[PDB]
Amino acid sequence: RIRIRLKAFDHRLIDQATAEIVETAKRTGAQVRGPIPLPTRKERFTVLISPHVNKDARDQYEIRTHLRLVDIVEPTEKTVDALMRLDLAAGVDVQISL
Amino acid sequence: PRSLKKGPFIDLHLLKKVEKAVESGDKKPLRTWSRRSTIFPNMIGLTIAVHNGRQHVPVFVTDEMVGHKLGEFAPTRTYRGH
Amino acid sequence: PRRRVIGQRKILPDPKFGSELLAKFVNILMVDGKKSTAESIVYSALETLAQRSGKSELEAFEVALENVRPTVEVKSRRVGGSTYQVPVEVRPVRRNALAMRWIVEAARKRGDKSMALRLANELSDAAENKGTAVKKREDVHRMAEANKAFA
Amino acid sequence: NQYYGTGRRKSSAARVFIKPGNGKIVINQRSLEQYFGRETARMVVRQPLELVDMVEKLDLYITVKGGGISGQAGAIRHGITRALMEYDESLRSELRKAGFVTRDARQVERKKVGLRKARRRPQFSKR
Amino acid sequence: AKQSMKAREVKRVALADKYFAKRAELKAIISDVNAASDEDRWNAVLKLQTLPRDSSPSRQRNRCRQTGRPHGFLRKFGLSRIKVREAAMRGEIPGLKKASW
Amino acid sequence: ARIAGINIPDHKHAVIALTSIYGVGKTRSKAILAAAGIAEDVKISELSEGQIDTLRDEVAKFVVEGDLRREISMSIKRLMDLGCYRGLRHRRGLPVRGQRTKTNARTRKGPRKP
Amino acid sequence: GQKVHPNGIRLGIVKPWNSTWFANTKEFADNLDSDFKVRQYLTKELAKASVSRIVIERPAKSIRVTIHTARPGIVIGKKGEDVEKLRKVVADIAGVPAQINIAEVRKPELDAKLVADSITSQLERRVMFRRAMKRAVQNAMRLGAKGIKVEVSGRLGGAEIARTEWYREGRVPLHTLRADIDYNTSEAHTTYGVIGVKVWIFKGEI
RNA sequence: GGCCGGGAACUCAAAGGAGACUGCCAGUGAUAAACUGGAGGAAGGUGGGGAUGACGUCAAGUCAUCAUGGCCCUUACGACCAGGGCUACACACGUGCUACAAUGGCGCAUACAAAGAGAAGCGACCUCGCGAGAGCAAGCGGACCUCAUAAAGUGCGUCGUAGUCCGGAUUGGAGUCUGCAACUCGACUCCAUGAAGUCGGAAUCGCUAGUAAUCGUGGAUCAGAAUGCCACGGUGAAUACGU
RNA sequence: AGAACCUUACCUGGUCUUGACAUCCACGGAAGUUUUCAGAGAUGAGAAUGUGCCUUCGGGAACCGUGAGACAGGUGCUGCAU
Ligand SMILES: [Mg+2]
Ligand SMILES: [Mg+2]
Ligand SMILES: [Mg+2]
Ligand SMILES: [Mg+2]
Ligand SMILES: [Mg+2]
Ligand SMILES: [Mg+2]
Ligand SMILES: [Mg+2]
Ligand SMILES: [Mg+2]
Ligand SMILES: [Mg+2]
Ligand SMILES: [Mg+2]
Ligand SMILES: [Mg+2]
Ligand SMILES: [Mg+2]
Ligand SMILES: [Mg+2]
Ligand SMILES: [Mg+2]
Ligand SMILES: [Mg+2]
Ligand SMILES: [Mg+2]
Ligand SMILES: [Mg+2]
Ligand SMILES: [Mg+2]
Ligand SMILES: [Mg+2]
Ligand SMILES: [Mg+2]
Repeated sequence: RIRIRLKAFDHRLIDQATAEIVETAKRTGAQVRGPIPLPTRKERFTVLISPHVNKDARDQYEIRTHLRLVDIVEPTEKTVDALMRLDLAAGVDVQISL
Repeated sequence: PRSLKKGPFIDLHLLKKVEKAVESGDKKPLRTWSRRSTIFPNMIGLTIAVHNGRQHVPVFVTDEMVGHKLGEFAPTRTYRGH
Repeated sequence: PRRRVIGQRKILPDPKFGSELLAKFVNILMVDGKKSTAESIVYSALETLAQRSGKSELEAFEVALENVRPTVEVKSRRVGGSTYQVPVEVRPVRRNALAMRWIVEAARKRGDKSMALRLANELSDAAENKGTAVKKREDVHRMAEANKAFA
Repeated sequence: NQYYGTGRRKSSAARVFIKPGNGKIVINQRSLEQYFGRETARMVVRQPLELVDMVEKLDLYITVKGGGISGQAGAIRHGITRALMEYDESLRSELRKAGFVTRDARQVERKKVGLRKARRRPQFSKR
Repeated sequence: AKQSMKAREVKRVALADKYFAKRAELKAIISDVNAASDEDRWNAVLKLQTLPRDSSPSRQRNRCRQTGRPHGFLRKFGLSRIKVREAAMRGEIPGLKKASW
Repeated sequence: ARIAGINIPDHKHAVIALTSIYGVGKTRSKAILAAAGIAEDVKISELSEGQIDTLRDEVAKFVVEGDLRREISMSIKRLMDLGCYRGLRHRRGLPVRGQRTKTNARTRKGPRKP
Repeated sequence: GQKVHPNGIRLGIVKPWNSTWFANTKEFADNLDSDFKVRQYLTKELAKASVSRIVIERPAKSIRVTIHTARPGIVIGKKGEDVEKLRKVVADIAGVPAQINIAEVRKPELDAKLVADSITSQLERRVMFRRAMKRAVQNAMRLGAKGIKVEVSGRLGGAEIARTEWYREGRVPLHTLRADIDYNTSEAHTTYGVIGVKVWIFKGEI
């Protein structure tokens, strides 16, 4: 029912937040389907590292957006309040739909 | 080129200038910098001086210079050979 | 190279005849990685050749290979001072390689109608010792034995 | 009962189920012929059964995806081998000796900065 | 990088988002199949060119937010490649590390 | 085989032979054939004079060799006499459509002079 | 001019990031420029408070700043007046509610930013660069560090030809990724120009 | 129609683990290091690729990213604007792209990818237009929707070796879109045109495998504007005697 | 990692000068919105509103415009001072 999509830049942080959410549930009520991995976005950038010329000297950086989906079904409505009012891990974006 | 659904292009300063000219005499060269403005049929007989970058080239407009822009008759680069 | 003993490529046998030699021929004739085109050409050419020869595709192919295949080749080299032509024997794998390469080059020359027909004509001319791949082998064998003094 | 083998080759992945049957070969709801127009790809797909027992003995239901024609043919051969090893495991040595069990893990090299296509260098000039 | 040119960029951004939604509706008129095709759609072509040129967003340049550099810009970060590399090495950019594959 | 004042070749398919008309390309050629009802894959020799003169009065709907040549000549002469930028480019024998002139423009320029 | 940034190369492995927040591409550059303004302001303010790090976090429309400093008493002041001044003048430029926390650096002699800052301050006060470098090296090695490298570059001692001088002591394995290498730079603006100091401090692996 | 119920097997996703260590066998070796084969193993000995660039060198490059000592200008070397220029063209060089064709061109039909991007953004479907596109307009901040038909390939015809049904420069005309604005000086489309070019002198470059070669795809920059750059997959070689 | 304008640093011409961009003073004052004319535009002239948690009526933050000077500004030079 309720879809919680978590995205972070660090997989350890997103896994800690996901465990946090799925054990915030299972205490207020059952019926959480479990976290789905979801493909990680790897956004790459390729910049020149010299201030002048040297075209072929480049640094290649990337940001890895990690993405989890919890998919908590049939809320207890003791769980919706527990899942909101939380902005934990300070670096994990949370989108709670339905 | 400029799409048909948008009409031709002319700057309003040049438009008003050529209106005033075609209403009140064909004497002075209309000094314009708008090389990007299409030459309209109500500009025939005028002697519009179009900026070429450093001078104003005099262009006596004919009815054959209609589907064109003013800049096509004020060449900007100077080349006499090598 | 300078350091390594080169391990050799595993080549699959020909899917139509199970002949790794024919697969190597398809590879010699392939351009731009167009292996389907190469094997189509060689299959049409071997059909035409087996028709013109009566014998098997592989048998006529081997006959042409024998007739264009070299035994000795010159090498611009030296023991010291000046680099002259030294005739060296050709090992069998290089014999097959040079035969197939000279046949493919001769067939790419002498434009007839298409590559299949040109390859068939070259293979027939080779089986009867009159193509330009045969002349390649002949002038190779004459460069050698003109440089027979060196060894 | 139903012997499975995955198989992967060059961006391609197969899923090969085999059963005791009478020669069925279906790839993505198509026969071997109407799926692989390439004689070489069909030869590859049939190699691991030509090696042991293909006359009719097995029915192959294969779902392959990713990669191109030869990639899918190689992934299919790998999956067939992996399934045959789950059915008369004693064929493992006979397969290994012909190959067919090695994953064949040679992938496309990534393009590298300053290079054209990961080894092609751009036309050096002295002066 | 020429405080004057950084000020030009500030002015252009302010002018563009000021005259927005007016330039937008004039362009909507000009792009409309309707509007008489001779009077409204023609006077809109003149109103648009009487609006200040710097109000057209096609005149902004996307300089680096720190150095005002017009080239080598990256929209994800808002900085030129040089400052992006500096911040990324200092760890200022979250999650951005050296990529290898 | 003598359409539009010229001598389009037989032993060629009709689409290919019609393109020999100055002013008829592939598209106009197949349009002419579709209006005349003639298969594109037939040779001009394999036609009957009714088919050929229907081809003639179908090509007649298009500006062709002499008409088109003089039309283009008047376009270029108009530009040159007007003295616009394109006219000056046509005069001096330089690219007209804003192409590179520093290194290339051999087609519009001729072979290298020195 | 050929070495990778140590912190940058170890950002994934052993060193942490200095900004800890997730943004989409929409507000990413905005958060980045806001962090730049915040760090610029805090550095210029606490230039005399021996600040080593400014960690930034954006938890749900707030801005949590964490000032790793060697003078926590000086950054806090009395009554918390200084931290509340900073919280106000940080929230103003961040556009969100601010929260300034302070982390005391127990060994300022083992902090590459504080060591480089001390060296550059000495160079501005015209202390001799060899003295400054050797002092920092010995201080770190005696306070306990498996290695330290100090490097100064520029018109050292006002010389007309710039040169690089560096002192190593112990181990500074730069190619080892698991190595905990605190690296940081600073620049002294002397009457002769800029002199660049960069300090590596090794503190063991894993 | 994975379309639905359903299953959690498989692919896949992405977290955590195992796995490769000369670990084992034999021989050689100074009884050493190591080397040579072999087994098993998905992989074999730094498995493949990347990142990682010692002390220094070239007073190499960058004062025009930035910062900065000094010097210099400060009713101007600062600042604003319009138009022009950076696109000039007797020439020379570098790097590319497309060709010279039949292992191909064209037409019809039909397979198989990967990796990405997307909110004044990507924009299905439907309608209109030969087309570029337009109108209307869902969906999508996304393993969901869109970009987005991969192409080479394969099958079937045709062309039949011609400067050609090769080549697609150039030029004329007619347009579309972006943008205040397409003349200088955009990209693209359609019609017409059909240039040089027949495989390139002395020379010279890259590459040891999924590499070269060839085929398409995406992205950054970006209103628009790549044959460049960065990335992705498809097909897929030849050869290494040796010094 | 993308010059039509912009970019842009160059040229011609039209302009400004404590200035396009900061801080500091005093003077008059809300910020904004619409609009007319002339001009290539820069810009120069002209027309109704508008009276904010600080009004202790003193004054005030914001945003202006105007004067004078510290200054600001420089993609000006030196990469052989860094
Ligand atoms: Mg995505
Ligand atoms: Mg290059
Ligand atoms: Mg490739
Ligand atoms: Mg722009
Ligand atoms: Mg700037
Ligand atoms: Mg024609
Ligand atoms: Mg120098
Ligand atoms: Mg220089
Ligand atoms: Mg000036
Ligand atoms: Mg200008
Ligand atoms: Mg210009
Ligand atoms: Mg240039
Ligand atoms: Mg053609
Ligand atoms: Mg021709
Ligand atoms: Mg010729
Ligand atoms: Mg090598
Ligand atoms: Mg070989
Ligand atoms: Mg001036
Ligand atoms: Mg130097
Ligand atoms: Mg330097």
